[PDB]
Amino acid sequence: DEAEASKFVEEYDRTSQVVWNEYAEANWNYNTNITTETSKILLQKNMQIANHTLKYGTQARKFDVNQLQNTTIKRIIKKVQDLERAALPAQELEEYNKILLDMETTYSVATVCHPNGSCLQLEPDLTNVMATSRKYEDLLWAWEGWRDKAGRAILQFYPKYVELINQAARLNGYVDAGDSWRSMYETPSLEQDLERLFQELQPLYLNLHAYVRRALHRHYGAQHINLEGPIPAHLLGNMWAQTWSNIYDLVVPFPSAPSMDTTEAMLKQGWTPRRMFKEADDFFTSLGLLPVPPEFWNKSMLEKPTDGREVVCHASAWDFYNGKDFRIKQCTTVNLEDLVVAHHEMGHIQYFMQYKDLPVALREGANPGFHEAIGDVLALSVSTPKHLHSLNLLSSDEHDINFLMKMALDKIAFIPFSYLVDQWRWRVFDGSITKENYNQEWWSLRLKYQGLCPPVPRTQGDFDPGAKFHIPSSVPYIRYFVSFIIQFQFHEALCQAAGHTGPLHKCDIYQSKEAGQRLATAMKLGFSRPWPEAMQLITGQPNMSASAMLSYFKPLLDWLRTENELHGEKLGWPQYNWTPN
Amino acid sequence: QGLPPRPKIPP
Ligand SMILES: *[C@@H]1O[C@H](CO)[C@@H](O[C@@H]2O[C@H](CO)[C@@H](O[C@@H]3O[C@H](CO)[C@@H](O)[C@H](O)[C@@H]3O)[C@H](O)[C@H]2NC(C)=O)[C@H](O)[C@H]1NC(C)=O
Ligand SMILES: [Cl-]
Ligand SMILES: [Cl-]
Ligand SMILES: [Cl-]
Repeated sequence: DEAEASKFVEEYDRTSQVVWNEYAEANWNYNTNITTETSKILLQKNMQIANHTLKYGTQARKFDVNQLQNTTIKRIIKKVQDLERAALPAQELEEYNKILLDMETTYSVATVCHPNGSCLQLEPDLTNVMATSRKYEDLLWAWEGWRDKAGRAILQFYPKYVELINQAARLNGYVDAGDSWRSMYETPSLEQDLERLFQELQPLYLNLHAYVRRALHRHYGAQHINLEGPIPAHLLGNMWAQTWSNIYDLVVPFPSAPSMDTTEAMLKQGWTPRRMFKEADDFFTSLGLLPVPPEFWNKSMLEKPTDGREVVCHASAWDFYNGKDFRIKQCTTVNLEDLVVAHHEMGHIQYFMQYKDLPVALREGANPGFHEAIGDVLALSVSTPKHLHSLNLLSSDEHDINFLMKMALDKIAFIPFSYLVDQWRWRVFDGSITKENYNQEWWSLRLKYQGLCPPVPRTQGDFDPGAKFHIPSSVPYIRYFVSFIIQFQFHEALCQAAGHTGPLHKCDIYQSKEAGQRLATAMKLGFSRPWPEAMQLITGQPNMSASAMLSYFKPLLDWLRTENELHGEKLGWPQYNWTPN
Repeated sequence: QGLPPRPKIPP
């Protein structure tokens, strides 16, 4: 009955707290201090989580979930019925852990080297080349080089990874791993919904794409850019051409209206990584939201240490399932791109602190997209010229179009990429894309969604999806697509809460108490209620909608339509079979 | 999904 169900949830919740705290600190101590000792501790905590998930998952399955009157109780048990990888037989479980470990390790130490020269790492070296170099062959060197070293070597583990992750999902009642990932959104019409949202943002992306293609035509020469074909993938200022903000200098509509180089101003005025997180902390507290505990400043790795090498530099925010212990781990470089990211990650820390009083089972975002949305919403206001000038990082209609272009290069360009990644994966998981098709189908979708072609023809043995962190690390990517849509919905709602009128893109909700209240009640729910409720608390409506993003960029869309029409651009890539010569 | 939610990472 109901009494035995809540007895089970109570017992699960307190045992999970203890073991989850033990896993996280083990995961931290390894990631922040790589040693044989710290690795051994991690492996012992891995099999404990598996044992605990196996034990409590088996019991959770003994309950008939629909016989239960309490929905909070119902959700918790229905979650525990899914063991994830812990559903696998011992040998297959440990082989799956080996493969993930092998894929992550291969990705992390992969280096591209000159003949007699230095061996560059992805971050920050190859990232810097992609961002700053405006020479075709150098961009190509780093682009091809990374996919040859990282991607190629992941290909030996991926088919067996797919096999095992699919098996674990079938043992948990799903048809495949993609089915399992999509279920986290509890939305049967999910596929169609994301499809429709993608269609509504199409004309906005096509207009940006056409405009940027022309600018690249001007810089890289008519013999290297087809004005009716896909753009070569290595030219967008980013390794994965997922975000195009680094080529602002190439596309800025009015260099006639100049602005400060933000990275220059930051290094000059004595900005430290420590100080970038203080600034992000201040922005949250100005809204009346929770400050970070003192333990955060003591225990966080906000920059790489010098006492001893061997650390993982990837940016990440950590919940320790303690209620008191929350940390960020990042090898932050002092620049605008890392100042924005700092606000994003503090957004995760805020979310952790808000739902900390809930049982650990419900200590998550309303859906995986909600979690990444918080932090991005605030950063929108941080990104505004009004706020950046107040940070001494900047100095009128022409300035306005400039800013909107900069935000389009960040936000609009990402839309097709975030959609693209899991469109590929779901088809890999369901078996419509096989290991002979891996790379061809990746580039089919790169062309179809993004209008990109490879700069160099790909060969058998190439596994370019494996050059993107989230692939060998097995982190679902559709969360970011949902994130980018709903963050403009939140923005729109928080700005009218703050009583802001006029163009939505000018809104800066800094120090807005009413706006802080909205997010606070939404984040307090955690995973306890279906996400349409938290969506309704913030926006008034329960749906994901593209309208707010479309409303935000309306002035830029109008401007691009006008500009593309007069220059005689064909929108899209009609000559879609074109590749470089 | 019974495992502890991994640390959150950027896109
Ligand atoms: C279904 O079961 C859940 C969990 O046992 C119940 O949720 C609980 O609801 C009460 C309010 O009715 C929450 O109390 C609130 O928080 C604090 C106490 O921690 C209190 O100071 C506040 O004034 C406020 O009332 C309580 O936190 C919450 N428990 C959990 C674990 O989230 C729910 O009431 C049950 N529903 C039904 C219909 O039986
Ligand atoms: Cl790629
Ligand atoms: Cl997801
Ligand atoms: Cl996760």
